Order: sequence, then C-alpha cells, then structure tokens
Amino acid sequence: SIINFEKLGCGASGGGGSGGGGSIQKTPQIQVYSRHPPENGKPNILNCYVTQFHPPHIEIQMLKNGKKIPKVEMSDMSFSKDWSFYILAHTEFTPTETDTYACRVKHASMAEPKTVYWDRDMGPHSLRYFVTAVSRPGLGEPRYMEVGYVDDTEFVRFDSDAENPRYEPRARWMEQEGPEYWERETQKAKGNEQSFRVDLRTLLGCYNQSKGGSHTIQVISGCEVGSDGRLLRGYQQYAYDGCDYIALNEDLKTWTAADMAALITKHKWEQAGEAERLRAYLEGTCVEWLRRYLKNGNATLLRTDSPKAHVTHHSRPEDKVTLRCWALGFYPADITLTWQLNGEELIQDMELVETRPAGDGTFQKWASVVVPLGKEQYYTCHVYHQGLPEPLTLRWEP
Repeated sequence: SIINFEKLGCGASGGGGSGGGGSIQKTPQIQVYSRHPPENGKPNILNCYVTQFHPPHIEIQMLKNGKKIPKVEMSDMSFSKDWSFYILAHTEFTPTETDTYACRVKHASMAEPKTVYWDRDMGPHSLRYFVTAVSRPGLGEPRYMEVGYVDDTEFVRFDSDAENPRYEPRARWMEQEGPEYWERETQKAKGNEQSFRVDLRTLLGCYNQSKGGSHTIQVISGCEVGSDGRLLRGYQQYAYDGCDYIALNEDLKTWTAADMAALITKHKWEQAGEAERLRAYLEGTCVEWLRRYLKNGNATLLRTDSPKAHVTHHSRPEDKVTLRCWALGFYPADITLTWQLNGEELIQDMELVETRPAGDGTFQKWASVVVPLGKEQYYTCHVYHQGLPEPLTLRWEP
C-alpha cells in the first residue's frame, strides 16, 4: 500500500543549470528484434524496445518496406531507477527474405525522427512504488500514475487516464485482495493525484516556467527487507523533469535537496516532521504490506526460467568472423554472458546488447566477439543465470 504524499511546496529555484525544473532531455535508445528466431514464412512478433528517454511523451511507428504498419500494440509505459522511461511496441509479422522492417521514433530530444532497421543476420525482497505526474497543456488534465512492484514485478497500477480510473491488479495473485482493498487504494490514489496536481502548478512558479509547457514529477517510494524480515533500506526520492529534486537519506531522518527550489521543500518538511512520518511508514506499514504481498504471490515471486543458449556464426570482411552467443527465454532478467579465449574473459572485442523483453514474460541477450576465420574452436561462451544448475559453456558447432 503506497504512502499518502505530502505536497512539495517549493521555493524560488534560481535556475542556473541542473535542477529538476526545465529538464535536459534524454535521447531514446532503440532495439528492433523478433520474439522468436526468424524463419521466412512463419508468423512471429517484431518488437521495438525503446528506453532511456525523457520527457515521457514519445511517438513510435513500425514500418514495413517504408510504410506505416497499422496495428502496432504498445505496452504500458514505465520508468527506471534513473528516472528514464521505457516502453515496448510490437506487431505480428511473418518475415520473408526480402521484406524490410524498421521502427521510427519521434522524441523531443532529437531534431528529427530516428529510424532503426531490423537486421536479422542469424533472500531479499522489496516493495516499491513508482509515481508519475505529467502536466499536459492542451491535452487535458495532468496524467497521474502509481505503479507498484514487488521485487521488480509490477503487481498493481493506477492510471488516471480513464473515466472511472481505479487501482487494478497487474499480477493474478492480487485477486486475493477483496473489494475493500481496491476501493481504499483507489481513493488514496485520487487524493495523491490532487497533491501532485498542486505541486505541478507551484513548481512552474518556482522554476519560472511557461504555463504552456509539459513537466513531470516522479517519485520512487518503498522498502527493501532481508530474509529475516528486517528493513534493509527505505526510499522516498523525487525528481522534477527527470532530475533529482529531493530524497530521504538512508538514516531516514534527514533530506538531501538537489537545487535551491528543493532547499525550501527540505526546510518545510524539516519543520513539519515529514521524515518522522516516512520513517514510520517505511519501518512499519511498508514492511507489513510487503510481507502480505510476498505471501499472496509466494511461488510466483521466486520462479526462474533458465536460458536456452546457442552460438551463431557470421561472416566479416576478409579473414574474420563473428561468433554471437545467444541467451533466450530466461527469467528474471539478470544474466551475464562472457566470451573466453583459452581461460581468459575478453573485453577488447566483445559486443553486447542490453537485456531486452521478448514480450512474453521472458528476456533475451546476446554477446559477440570477432575472431580469426579458422579459430572458432579456440573460443567459448559462458552463460550465468540464477535458474541454471550451473553455468553453461558453449562453442560454435558447425
């Protein structure tokens, strides 16, 4: 159960650089890839994973031979611990030898849309809430969202963009909570929404920003608990336009303000005993609810799916070849892939892709090395994942 938020009540920012006020934007990183190994003539799903961007507004289109693909589904948007947003667009498709696919992204951080072509050569637990408030001049009321996570698995979500917005289960094991829970969480969310609506207004004044621009407030709030059930760490951190604003220190008693506007918030909260209020929530309410949720989803929350790995072989100019080690169908996302040349791990030549969602609950990742033609048997790929009885070791098999 998320905490009830207290307004920030900012002061003049005196902006002369980085503050959370008028954010310097983050450029989207894009990966375009299929969910399953591509086989000409076989139905598949093409994914366009977009990450690391800010502001949250973004336009994504998928293209086939240069023409917009009509039905492209979009996952709900989320953001990461570094405040940046991410989303997954995907479409059903049947690849052929000559059809070209691409993903085009328009975002305020770039002068023009970026088009990326699909190339297919071959113990401890936590309860965290990620909150987003985004003003939208000319597009309606501010959008407000509360997204809850138990150990990185989304389990609840409230999104104001509806006629009767309500807290909703995002994990099937939450269906164990009765009507009272949903009703209470929903009303609390609607109350929190009001506090953020007010803060968006006052921050504009503090940062001397135009009433015509869109701005974002983000919060990460929650607790991390050990296997013995004791609180390991408590979190209450805010960001304005993607930049740190104010955060509760690990002592759960003091605040760290990031700019002059936040200094005023700190003083107000100091005088009002806000840290004391958060400490109580973090050490009690937060931990108690986390225990309840962990009970509710128990096995689901400790599940693993081991990676299925294989190495593919690709030509290069002259006497070189690329060996690519693939890890597919694994869960959770944490994984390590390495390449070794007779006992040593390679850094120099290795290329990697950020771990990405297959779109079915599992993840994918690959790591490659460029090696001399004829020396493929001198290299071995190593795959490390918590679901494996032991690390996988593999080599190119012609």
